Amino acid sequence: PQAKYRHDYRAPDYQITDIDLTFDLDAQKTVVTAVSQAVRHGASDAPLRLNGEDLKLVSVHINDEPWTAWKEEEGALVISNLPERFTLKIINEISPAANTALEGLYQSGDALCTQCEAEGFRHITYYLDRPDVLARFTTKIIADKIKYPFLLSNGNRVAQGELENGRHWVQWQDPFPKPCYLFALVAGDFDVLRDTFTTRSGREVALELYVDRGNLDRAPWAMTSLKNSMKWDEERFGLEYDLDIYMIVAVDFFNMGAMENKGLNIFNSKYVLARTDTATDKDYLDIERVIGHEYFHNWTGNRVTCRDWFQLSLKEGLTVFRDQEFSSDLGSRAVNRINNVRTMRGLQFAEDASPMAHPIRPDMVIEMNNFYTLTVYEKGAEVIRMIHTLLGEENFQKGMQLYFERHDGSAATCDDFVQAMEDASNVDLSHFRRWYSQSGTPIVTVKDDYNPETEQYTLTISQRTPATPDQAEKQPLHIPFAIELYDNEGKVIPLQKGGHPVNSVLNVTQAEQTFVFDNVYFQPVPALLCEFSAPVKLEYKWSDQQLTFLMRHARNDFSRWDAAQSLLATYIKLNVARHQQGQPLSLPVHVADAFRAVLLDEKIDPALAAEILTLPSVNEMAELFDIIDPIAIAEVREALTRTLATELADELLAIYNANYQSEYRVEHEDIAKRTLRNACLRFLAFGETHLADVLVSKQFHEANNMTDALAALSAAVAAQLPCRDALMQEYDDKWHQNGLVMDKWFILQATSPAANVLETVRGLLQHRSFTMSNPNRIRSLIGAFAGSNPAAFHAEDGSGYLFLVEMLTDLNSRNPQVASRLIEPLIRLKRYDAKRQEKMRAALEQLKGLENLSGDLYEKITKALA
Ligand SMILES: CCCCC[C@H](CC(=O)NO)C(=O)N[C@H](C(=O)N1CCC[C@H]1CO)C(C)C
Ligand code: NA
Ligand SMILES: [Zn+2]
Repeated sequence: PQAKYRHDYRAPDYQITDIDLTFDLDAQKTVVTAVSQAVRHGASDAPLRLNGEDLKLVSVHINDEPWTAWKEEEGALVISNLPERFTLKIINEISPAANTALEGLYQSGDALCTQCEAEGFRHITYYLDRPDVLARFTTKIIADKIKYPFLLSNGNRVAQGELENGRHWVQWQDPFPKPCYLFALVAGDFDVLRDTFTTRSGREVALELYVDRGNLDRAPWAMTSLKNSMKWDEERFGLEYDLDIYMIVAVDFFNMGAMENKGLNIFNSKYVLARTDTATDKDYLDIERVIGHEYFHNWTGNRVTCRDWFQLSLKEGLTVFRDQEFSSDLGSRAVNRINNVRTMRGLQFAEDASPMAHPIRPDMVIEMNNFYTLTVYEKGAEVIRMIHTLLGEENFQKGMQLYFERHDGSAATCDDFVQAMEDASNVDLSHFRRWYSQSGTPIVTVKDDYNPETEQYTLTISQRTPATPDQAEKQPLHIPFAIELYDNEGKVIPLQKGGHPVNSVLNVTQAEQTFVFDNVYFQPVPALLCEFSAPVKLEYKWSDQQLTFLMRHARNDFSRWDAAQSLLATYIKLNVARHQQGQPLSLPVHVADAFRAVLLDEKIDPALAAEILTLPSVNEMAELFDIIDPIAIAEVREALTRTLATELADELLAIYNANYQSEYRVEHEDIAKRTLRNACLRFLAFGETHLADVLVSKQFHEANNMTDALAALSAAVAAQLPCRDALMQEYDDKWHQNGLVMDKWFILQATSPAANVLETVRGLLQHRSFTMSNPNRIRSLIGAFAGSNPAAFHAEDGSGYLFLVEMLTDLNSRNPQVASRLIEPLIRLKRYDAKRQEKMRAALEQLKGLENLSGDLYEKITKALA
């Protein structure tokens, strides 16, 4: 299993311009006939080297001549002595039924469907499976009519027929040249929700959502979100859809969230199906964002694609930026930003310090499916956001316009995109490019000085990025460092120097620099790194009062939330050290009072209050520490919850009651009120036991929507309340036939604070709603245990590790992509104490020694054991 390197990129020796596919479909044996029009660009004597994996080759012809000058090697069909232009015809067989990895053509229940990204099409036929080869596809699909009455591929229907013996066929053509990773095929029996969207220029688009028979009741929100996405891309980016039909198919068996195949997106049904009794507000907004994301790819990914897979962030950073902007414009910008920042600081920063650390544009890759990462996606988006901060919206949209004008219809690089932005805007991004090539999280240290004699305020700012396992050398970045300065009354002080305004985005470009501001009439309280203006750790010595001041006065809701996080961080760290010495929680009264004030402030947006009243996750808390003590973190989180619930009990109950809503709606104001009310409930669950039990049980039984029901259920679990077992059993009895709804319950089981959680989780491997064959079930029971219950996962006896080894031993052979996401908690070993490291290292060594170790796991294990 050999690494590939970004610096080895070279243009292909051959292009394929047009490919005509025929599939004779059957679950046990599918026959694929692929006719490709090829053109040699390289040297006359260069062979054509086609990728192929797990294919039974039947025949190879070149301009209808059966070919002799070829050989099959590991992963390849190498064809020699070719003309400059020719027709390649390959026939091969594949077996969808055998495909447990869900890569290429496989079964999802009784349907047949595909996943081709990154390198899945080579599991369907021998091809130039690289994204700089763009070809016009036509696809003919032949199958049993009764089993597969819908035969779908990319584009428009151009032919159809019926055959003997109950078989029929449909042929598709997609006029836009595409890399094969955007190829899709679906065959099966579906219900279909049909609607239309008319673009601003008048193009009428047929919209078609394919779902399992009986799920039409759960389709309209996804349809609505598709229309919303299309309207927003027109309004915000000036982009219209480019075809006549937009098909989405919801499948139950899917490794990823969803996939942007041109005109034929395939979605994990988790990101399509919603009804108010099955899906929470969070599920609705996740459906919205994922529908949006895949739609947005139509331009940022499909009309301009990636030259090579090292450029993955070109499409994923930018499309995630777009989906954040969509969510943020339609809903709560603050809540979106807060949550994306929680992901960055609490999950992405952990990756960037891990053995799998990489730059957003990686340099070295063994298995490309391991690089669909928090770094490439979330940090990628923060990098795009920095360009947006640096340029402003108008210049940023100029750069988008120049990027498409230059690269529409082509496969481009990250560097191309930066250059478009630089050239359209006239902002120099030469230094900024280092964000693409350097891994690790910068640490920005800020000191300040106020000089009352000159009425000057000086910020002394320094940066450094620690070495990471992948890179021994680090250099300063171009860090956009947004500030705001507050006077004694909470009014913003104008930034100026030497009689001229100073932009509030400071260009932090050196290891150390000073910024001086004049006409500073009063010693300021600064708001620093406003709206998380760069993806960096900030070191500033905040007083508690400065932070509670920001919580009361800061102009941007994000700053209020961020000040609350810094206030809490001090006391989370305090109490973890106390826990380790056997001492109980200590919290100053004035800290509790700051959160009391948030609860009682009628002018604060309830969306914001809810977030201030949501404590950092155990993952976010881990980032605060040089060495992670997951048991101390978990216990402190609970103790803090309990302490706040006791101190704020009256106020909590008052606000809980005030935000009661008898109507359920999926509307942002309503969602914000529910989030507040349920943030209150979480604390109240940890108050006096009898009142808690009654309140929680009543909300579960009386809820008219899954948001409120699950919030109660989840609090019964979190607080180990008396009603917990009865409510958990009620939910199983009602919902066990519905895997998506049971995922929520598997997550609660996996994240339970109960002493016997591992025993329960193992027992649920045999539950009626669980199956090892379904990625969502795996992720919900097993992934949630390992990733979201680190206290149990990291049980001192090593039992969590042993359990993960067993599961991984199965998944390594069944579904390497799912296995590789699941191993991630084990690769963080060097963050833990020595005895945990020894046990985790022993587990990794066991997996290293597996017969038939997948490349997916091999890459991660080798980095971890280094
Ligand atoms: C809003 C965009 C996110 C959904 C889609 C992406 C895939 C993609 O980029 N499609 O264009 C995805 O699956 N992402 C992964 C993900 O969200 N997954 C993977 C398994 C299911 C789902 C939730 O964990 C992460 C972990 C990279
Ligand atoms: Na065929
Ligand atoms: Zn994407």
